[PDB]
Amino acid sequence: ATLKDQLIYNLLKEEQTPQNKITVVGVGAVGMACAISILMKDLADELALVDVIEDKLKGEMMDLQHGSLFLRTPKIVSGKDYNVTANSKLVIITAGARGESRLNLVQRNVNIFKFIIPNVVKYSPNCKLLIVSNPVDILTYVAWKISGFPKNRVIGSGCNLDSARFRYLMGERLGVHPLSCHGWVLGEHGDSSVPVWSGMNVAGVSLKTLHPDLGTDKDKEQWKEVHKQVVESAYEVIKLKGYTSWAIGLSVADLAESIMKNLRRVHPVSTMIKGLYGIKDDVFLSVPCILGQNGISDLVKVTLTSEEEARLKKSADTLWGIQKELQF
Amino acid sequence: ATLKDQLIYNLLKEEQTPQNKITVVGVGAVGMACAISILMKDLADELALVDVIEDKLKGEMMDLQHGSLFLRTPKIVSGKDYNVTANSKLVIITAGARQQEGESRLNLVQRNVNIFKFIIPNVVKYSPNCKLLIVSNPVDILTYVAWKISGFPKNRVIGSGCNLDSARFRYLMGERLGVHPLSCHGWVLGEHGDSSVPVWSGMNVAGVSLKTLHPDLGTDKDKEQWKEVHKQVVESAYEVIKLKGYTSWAIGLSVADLAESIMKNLRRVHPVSTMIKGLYGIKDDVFLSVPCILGQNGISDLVKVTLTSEEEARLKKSADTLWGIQKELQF
Amino acid sequence: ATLKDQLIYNLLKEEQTPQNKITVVGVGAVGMACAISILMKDLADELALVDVIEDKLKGEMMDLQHGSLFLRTPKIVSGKDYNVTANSKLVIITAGARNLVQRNVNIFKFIIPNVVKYSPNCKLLIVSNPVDILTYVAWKISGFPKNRVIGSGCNLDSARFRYLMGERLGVHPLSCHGWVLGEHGDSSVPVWSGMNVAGVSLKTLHPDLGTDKDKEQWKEVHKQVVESAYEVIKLKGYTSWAIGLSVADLAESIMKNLRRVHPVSTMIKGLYGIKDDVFLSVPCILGQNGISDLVKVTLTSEEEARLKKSADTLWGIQKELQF
Amino acid sequence: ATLKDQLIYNLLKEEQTPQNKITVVGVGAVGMACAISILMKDLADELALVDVIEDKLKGEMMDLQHGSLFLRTPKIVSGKDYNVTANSKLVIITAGARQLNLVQRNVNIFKFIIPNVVKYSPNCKLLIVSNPVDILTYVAWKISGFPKNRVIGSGCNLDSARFRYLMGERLGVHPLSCHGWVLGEHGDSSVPVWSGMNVAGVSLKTLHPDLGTDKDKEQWKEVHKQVVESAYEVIKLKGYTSWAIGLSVADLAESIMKNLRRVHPVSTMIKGLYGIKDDVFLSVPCILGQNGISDLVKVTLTSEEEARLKKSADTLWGIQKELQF
Ligand SMILES: NC(=O)c1ccc[n+]([C@@H]2O[C@H](COP(=O)([O-])OP(=O)(O)OC[C@H]3O[C@@H](n4cnc5c(N)ncnc54)[C@H](O)[C@@H]3O)[C@@H](O)[C@H]2O)c1
Ligand SMILES: NC(=O)c1ccc[n+]([C@@H]2O[C@H](COP(=O)([O-])OP(=O)(O)OC[C@H]3O[C@@H](n4cnc5c(N)ncnc54)[C@H](O)[C@@H]3O)[C@@H](O)[C@H]2O)c1
Ligand SMILES: NC(=O)c1ccc[n+]([C@@H]2O[C@H](COP(=O)([O-])OP(=O)(O)OC[C@H]3O[C@@H](n4cnc5c(N)ncnc54)[C@H](O)[C@@H]3O)[C@@H](O)[C@H]2O)c1
Ligand SMILES: NC(=O)c1ccc[n+]([C@@H]2O[C@H](COP(=O)([O-])OP(=O)(O)OC[C@H]3O[C@@H](n4cnc5c(N)ncnc54)[C@H](O)[C@@H]3O)[C@@H](O)[C@H]2O)c1
Ligand SMILES: O=C1C[C@](c2ccsc2)(c2cccc(Nc3ccc(F)cc3)n2)NC(=O)[C@H]1Sc1ccccc1Cl
Ligand SMILES: O=C1C[C@](c2ccsc2)(c2cccc(Nc3ccc(F)cc3)n2)NC(=O)[C@H]1Sc1ccccc1Cl
Repeated sequence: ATLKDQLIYNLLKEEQTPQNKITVVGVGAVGMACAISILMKDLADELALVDVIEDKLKGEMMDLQHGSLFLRTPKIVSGKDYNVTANSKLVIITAGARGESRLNLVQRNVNIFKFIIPNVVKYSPNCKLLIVSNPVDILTYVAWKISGFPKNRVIGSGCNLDSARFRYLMGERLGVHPLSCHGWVLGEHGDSSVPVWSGMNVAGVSLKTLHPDLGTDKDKEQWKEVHKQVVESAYEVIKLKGYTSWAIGLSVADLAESIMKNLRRVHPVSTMIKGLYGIKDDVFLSVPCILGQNGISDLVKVTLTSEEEARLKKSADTLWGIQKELQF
Repeated sequence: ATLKDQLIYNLLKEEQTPQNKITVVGVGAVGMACAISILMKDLADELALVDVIEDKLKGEMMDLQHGSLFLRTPKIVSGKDYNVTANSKLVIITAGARQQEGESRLNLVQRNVNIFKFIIPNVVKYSPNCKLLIVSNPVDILTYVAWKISGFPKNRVIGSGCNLDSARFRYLMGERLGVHPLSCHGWVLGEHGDSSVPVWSGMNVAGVSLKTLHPDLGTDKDKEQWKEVHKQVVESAYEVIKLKGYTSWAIGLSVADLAESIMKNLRRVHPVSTMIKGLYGIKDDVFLSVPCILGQNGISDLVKVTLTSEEEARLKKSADTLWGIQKELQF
Repeated sequence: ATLKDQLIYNLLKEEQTPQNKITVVGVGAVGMACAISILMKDLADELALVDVIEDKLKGEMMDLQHGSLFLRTPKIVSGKDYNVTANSKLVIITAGARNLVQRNVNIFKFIIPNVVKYSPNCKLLIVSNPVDILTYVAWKISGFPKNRVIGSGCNLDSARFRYLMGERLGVHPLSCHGWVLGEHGDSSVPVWSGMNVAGVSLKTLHPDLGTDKDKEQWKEVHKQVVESAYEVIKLKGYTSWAIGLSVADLAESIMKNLRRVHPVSTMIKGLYGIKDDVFLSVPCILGQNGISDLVKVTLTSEEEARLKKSADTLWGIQKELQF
Repeated sequence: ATLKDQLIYNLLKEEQTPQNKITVVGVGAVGMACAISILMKDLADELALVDVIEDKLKGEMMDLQHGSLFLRTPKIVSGKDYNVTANSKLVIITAGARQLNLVQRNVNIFKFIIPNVVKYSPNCKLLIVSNPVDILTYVAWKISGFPKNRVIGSGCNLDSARFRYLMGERLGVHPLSCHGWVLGEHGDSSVPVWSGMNVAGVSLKTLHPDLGTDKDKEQWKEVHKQVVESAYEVIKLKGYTSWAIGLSVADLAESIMKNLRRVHPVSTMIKGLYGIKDDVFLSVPCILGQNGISDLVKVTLTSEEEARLKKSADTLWGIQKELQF
């Protein structure tokens, strides 16, 4: 006859599995920004956090739990052991560590993924994996290989942020909200991204039709500088604050909304492009994909120029060059 | 002319005054948590950021701007100069470094008072009709400091106070009962932090007084040890500092809740630090948390809580202690 | 090859099922208000609409569908056949007469079996009046465990009370706490004991609260809750917005498994000396399994007698019903 | 002392003018759908409702007020007198009755409303929903004396939303990712812009040159025919349209109230574009901010699409010239 017993009469002890659970692996700057954005978008009924730094993991879990009054996510759990991640609909991988080269980081992150992915598959075999950790294009393949999951359930963040940055920069130039400034950045994430000028428009008005020299070395207004700013801005943010968190966190939560709510919205995400643009290797690049409750259900076939297809093909060859030497 | 001129025809390029602007002073862990929580709640049509560290300031602003597509705040500005804060409806002060395990309360006071001596006048200059929401610690002491420097009426000088303390309390209360913190009512008042007062009489679930059902609630004679719920509020705060070095998300979410009541003129009750001269035998200019009605004018009214002799004494002790520090402050 | 096949390359087409399906039965004023409220709150990935009038049903579905760009619900279906309601998490019954019992029992004789058929693990949410009797009618026919059979009850009555309380105190209803229990409508019970703002008891500050002795006439606040229902019906012809919003609020707690306390009509048999199978409003913890738990309110001898009276009156009607 | 005084200590007894006030004129099915959507989107701090039928008006005000606990708009008001509408940022006109005859009928109604709206909210943005929207936006503009930026019509925002829903249903994609612009005269004379129809920036006309032509194998012209055919179908099936228009008005209200600077196909003064030299209000993509229509998107139209806008303008002016104010 405790206070709970005097106040509450129990009708059932029938404990059930979470219906719309999400897991964030890596409680670093990126992962925590993904965690807060998801929590504030009301996408999960349960949020699980995983990391190797036990103390930092407990602290972040508690800090999010103390905001439970202001949230609509009734359960916030964490732990080093992946048993906490059981029955997750979506698993977001952000684990890693932000002079070093890009090749040095690959096998370094592959060894990390060699533990995470099996443990994720163990407790959540029917989940959708959203890979954020860089190189995202390579690590999405790495995860797809180790998991043995079909292509659709292995999604890479890719150029979702690149396009968001593009649409914002396009928006500032024209003085219009990014929501109404349409433009697509595809292929390899980072420096090797492809700005698809043909699709760059405002209210169905192709900016290439009005300005035929758009995104060329000829261009009077030099619109190619907008894409140059997409790569520059990212480097600038690291030079100014040392890392990125908010923008990536928001972009990930948008992808989470499409998947969790089965919206069938189009996003520039990393999927296997094998069979397209003369690519025959098992490589992942960003193309606009249809995101639903089972991940990439479909992908949009973008008509590109010979110069744009070659850019994707070069990226595809370079990524496979690193992939064929990888140990699994 | 140019692509912009060929694509878009202009009807006017006039006025451009902010209707629902918010400023965040101090782009640290707490300041940035307030910012993201505010942006994701669609409370501002303009967000401004201020800080002494130019690099971090520019970096944080850009990181927010790059996420614009997933937000409804069409303008994010930042600067060391306070011209960027002009016409704010609400200014949040999260400036000044967090308390070092080495430094004490009095050391944190003196340091943050010197900081405020230049923040508050500059905030007032560009936003003379704004609401000041003080977060920087010791929140109670600094809400008084802000009030004195600004020359603003009591209503427009609000301190975060016990909003977080009560939020932690309702979470813990909910965890024990298997109920959502929204349905678990409990108020933590007075001095924010270690000296906070849990009001056991107001502890309820669906109007049912927990103290009426369980008279031993709050007392040391409690077999269920419910007094540990308030001890855990204090313990958890210290624990998060030991575990991750600071607190950001919890305070960021509670400040956004306060901002929501102000910006939308909701008139919801919140445990926030306000001028308590006239209540509980207090005769000095001390700012302690009591349930306040928050709207477009900040604190329009406050709720008179029936405290027990013991609960009253703790409020009086904090008032006597805080006035002791405040009476020896140079302006 | 079509323009679709040329634009979109498919990976998988096997029609995936909804994970958060909600069904609304009766596309009347109430049903449609529930629908829009549920849609504007992003609670469903699929919305199902059922009505005997096929023309109004098709139009209501179409009108909602044309606003899909502003909503986050990718699929909105409708039909006379309950096959369109297959695998719903929550089913809302708003179908019925705006004697009032007799016809609605005959309606539920067809509705309830057809719902259970296509959605056996769903939570039933009864709105149709007399809500307290029809929740029993729905529970009786379904054979569902009492936790999965919920009635709107006094959630709206408590909403109206907190609005009036708020208007009187100049405070938002969110910060004005008060509970209206028992029967929905006239026989409802205001729990003055629990009526508060910021934990401060109004009955402690104003002992006359609820009595006829009361100079401030706070007993009128509860009478106004009853008055307003009839008043809106007289002025407008019916009530829709308020019930729609309250139903969506319950839907949010059930769908998101929040575990928030709500005054909803439940099997109160076992408490307050009640022995008959009657559904009356008491504070309930709502989640993914419906009413998982119940809040035992400390009631006065007057309040407790009012619920037993409600129980005896309702059962008196319930025993005379033919199933 | 009263219970209120014993419980609450006052610091200042207010009162400030409403900061984000919205007014809805006409508490019919359209206006009440605009009301619930605005409320559920947290766009206003004050909502004012105005109508001639006092009984319906008080009943609707009370119903919304009873759900205040589930809303974030602390003040809902109503009245026959326009004093309840004072200091509004946006005033929405939905006054009329479902359906030259209907024009002059609604002109006479507007002849009273607009002056009363201007008297209490002279700095407000006017949003016209009442049909014929393109003609009644002109009527309101001339009566108000407001500059063209503060006089907006719902126009083809709903026509585009319907097009995007149908487009999305065909392709199995969300209407958010299906982009299509329906411009000009709202209703029967609406103009679909095929050159702008796209998914992920991929022009559907470029891949399928038969798009929007008679020789179309997939008959995409029927998508636009279904846009206008849907309106009549809903009218025939349930007697009126409410939910779809309410949501689209809330969308416009969001862009205005939050100064988003988003692009919407709304009815505006088109004198000077596509060979139109008359004072007519036609739908084109507009930037919607705090000052209403600040700018507009100059859509590249084919001579057939251009001629259709001219034909709309000619028919509208024919009606507009025969009106008495
Ligand atoms: N795809 C994109 O668009 C995009 C954008 C920005 C950042 N990123 C990437 O996000 C990643 C992380 O960034 P960050 O700022 O959060 O780094 P961080 O150093 O702040 O945090 C990384 C976390 O990973 C954890 N971790 C390392 N090994 C682990 C393991 N075996 N198991 C569990 N956790 C482990 C660390 O403990 C650490 O907490 C980087 O790789 C970065 O490149 C991707
Ligand atoms: N009221 C509460 O419940 C509560 C909860 C947690 C933290 N806090 C308080 O919030 C404050 C900050 O927390 P933090 O973790 O973000 O510290 P922080 O060191 O991470 O950030 C502080 C920021 O203030 C900036 N700053 C310093 N001097 C400044 C000046 N003169 N003008 C403008 N900006 C200046 C710093 O550059 C820094 O960005 C602390 O005082 C802390 O105690 C209050
Ligand atoms: N619980 C509450 O708080 C509350 C509040 C207000 C109204 N109500 C009740 O809700 C009910 C309906 O309200 P209303 O205003 O929408 O009335 P309404 O007449 O406008 O709507 C009733 C609808 O039910 C349909 N219907 C009738 N029989 C049906 C059947 N066998 N299957 C499917 N659909 C059927 C009708 O065609 C009609 O569309 C009434 O009983 C009313 O009293 C309850
Ligand atoms: N632009 C669009 O996309 C679109 C779509 C659908 C409907 N509509 C239009 O919206 C209008 C209204 O639709 P409805 O179904 O709500 O009509 P309704 O019959 O349901 O009610 C209209 C209201 O206008 C009121 N009204 C009449 N004269 C008034 C006056 N002088 N002052 C204040 N109120 C007055 C009536 O009293 C009535 O309540 C119609 O003209 C209709 O054509 C526009
Ligand atoms: O991919 C990342 C990680 C990175 C980054 C990577 C290359 S430049 C910036 C990031 C985050 C945290 C640490 C680092 N470290 C780092 C910086 C420069 C470098 F050359 C190697 C490592 N980088 N920051 C980012 O915002 C994103 S998006 C991005 C990056 C480049 C071009 C265009 C875009 Cl849309
Ligand atoms: O007031 C703060 C700042 C603080 C803090 C202060 C005292 S214990 C924790 C915080 C933030 C950043 C740094 C520090 N460090 C610090 C703490 C105590 C000390 F003595 C020296 C340094 N503290 N963290 C917090 O969560 C909040 S809320 C809180 C604090 C104590 C009890 C109950 C509550 Cl709801």
